[PDB]
Amino acid sequence: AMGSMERASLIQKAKLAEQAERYEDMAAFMKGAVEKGEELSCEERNLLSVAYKNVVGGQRAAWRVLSSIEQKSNEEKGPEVREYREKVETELQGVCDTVLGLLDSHLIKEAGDAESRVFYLKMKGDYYRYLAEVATGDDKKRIIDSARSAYQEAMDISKKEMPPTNPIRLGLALNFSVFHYEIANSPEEAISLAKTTFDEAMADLHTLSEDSYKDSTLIMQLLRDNLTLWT
Amino acid sequence: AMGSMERASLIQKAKLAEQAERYEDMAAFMKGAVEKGEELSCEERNLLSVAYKNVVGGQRAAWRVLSSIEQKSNEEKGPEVREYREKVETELQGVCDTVLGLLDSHLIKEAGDAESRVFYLKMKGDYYRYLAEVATGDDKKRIIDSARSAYQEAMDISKKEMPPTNPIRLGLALNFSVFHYEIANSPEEAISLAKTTFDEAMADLHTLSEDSYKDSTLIMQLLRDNLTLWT
Amino acid sequence: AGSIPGRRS
Amino acid sequence: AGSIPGRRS
Ligand SMILES: *Cc1ccc([N+](=O)[O-])c(N2CCC(O)CC2)c1
Ligand SMILES: *Cc1ccc([N+](=O)[O-])c(N2CCC(O)CC2)c1
Repeated sequence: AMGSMERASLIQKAKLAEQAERYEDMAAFMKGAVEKGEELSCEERNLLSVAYKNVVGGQRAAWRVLSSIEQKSNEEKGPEVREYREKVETELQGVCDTVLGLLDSHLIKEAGDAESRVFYLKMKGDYYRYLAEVATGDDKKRIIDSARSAYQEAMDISKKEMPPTNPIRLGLALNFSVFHYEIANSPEEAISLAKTTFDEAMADLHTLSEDSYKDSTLIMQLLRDNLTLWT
Repeated sequence: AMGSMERASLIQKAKLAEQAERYEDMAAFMKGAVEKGEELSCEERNLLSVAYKNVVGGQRAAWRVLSSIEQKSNEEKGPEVREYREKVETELQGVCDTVLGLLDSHLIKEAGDAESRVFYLKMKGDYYRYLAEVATGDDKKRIIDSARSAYQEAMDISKKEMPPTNPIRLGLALNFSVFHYEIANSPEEAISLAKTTFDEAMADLHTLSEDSYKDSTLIMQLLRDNLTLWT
Repeated sequence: AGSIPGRRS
Repeated sequence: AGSIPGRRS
């Protein structure tokens, strides 16, 4: 749909849409930029992630509100709560499928540096995780496996190629721990991963500048916040 | 688009969409309910107004962000800020035209009771006011006149048919005062209207129950807040 | 200044 | 609990 707009104009409009809190527009601009076929820079990857995180975040919040109402209802409330929850769920699944499709065509296969490849594989794990949040039954099993596989490949690369304080490595470990706790019914694995990630980052903080220290410690605090809730 | 859904199901889904903060959906459900052709109850009118107020509120906030950036730019930033501001502006105008079209086909003409007719004419003034916020030149003049005419007819009915503490009468006067101050370059008329509205409501508070007193005094505080900013 | 806000939900 | 939030803007 964005095929007639210059790549650089799509990126500039994505930045404007972020400032205007127009995240659906932002995601459409960034989809158009990806579909130009060139690799994305560090900041362009961040724009892609912010746009879709906000779109799917609104959908997830709405799905949770509707699911809670539906669970309460089961007086006959009619089919409306279920029908509307299903509508939101289908829309959410479509956004996740769109993001996964961008990663598969062709962002991951062209990503050779650790920073880009880990970033995209973490996104792949995240969007399969959002699919898993709404999935049921055997569908849930294969979706869960797909999230786990993406996160595991990202973890393997990050441990070989990035320092333990790298913010992408830290955020990957945070989100994989949430996967273990909330999706995979593995709270002990979640706690172990968060603890080991925190401790290994702590021991590497001495190597960092003031600005990098702030970036890494911010994410470490999120690991600690989860550990406080889980223990 | 909603022609196949029952009126009662559209209303229930509008209430669910409000809970889920899905205001675009809410507005589409309420448009479908209006297009069933029956008059709206008090609470259905409130659902219609809340839905569109939230949709157009997001657009207005985005338009203001983009307009401010555009005004700052006029280094050559390219056409992108203007182009994107224009896109948002056109979308905002389309929402306002949709609301105005519902009021004209056929909510106002079927509204005979003062509470419904004043409510719809206030909405008509409000959505012409939102059009005026983005209009330029001679277009602005006719749009301004249309807002003024709608508000004035609503004021005339409200003064004849409603007590000075009625919340719709109070909110009408509040918004017409904002029109005078922000759109019509008539700050003295805005201040006079807010003061007279406040004083006449104060003198009628003694007639109200505890719950009505809370409703009326909440809007009176908004009139006072504006008077504090304007004087 | 401020017009009537939408109700919260 | 909490995953990485989006940055604010
Ligand atoms: C314009 C106006 C005046 C008063 C009131 N009110 O006291 O309810 C409203 N409503 C506010 C609640 C809901 O958003 C519908 C409109 C509007
Ligand atoms: C998954 C992850 C890990 C770290 C960071 N970060 O420190 O920037 C991010 N970004 C947050 C800012 C923006 O939302 C893009 C992603 C993400």
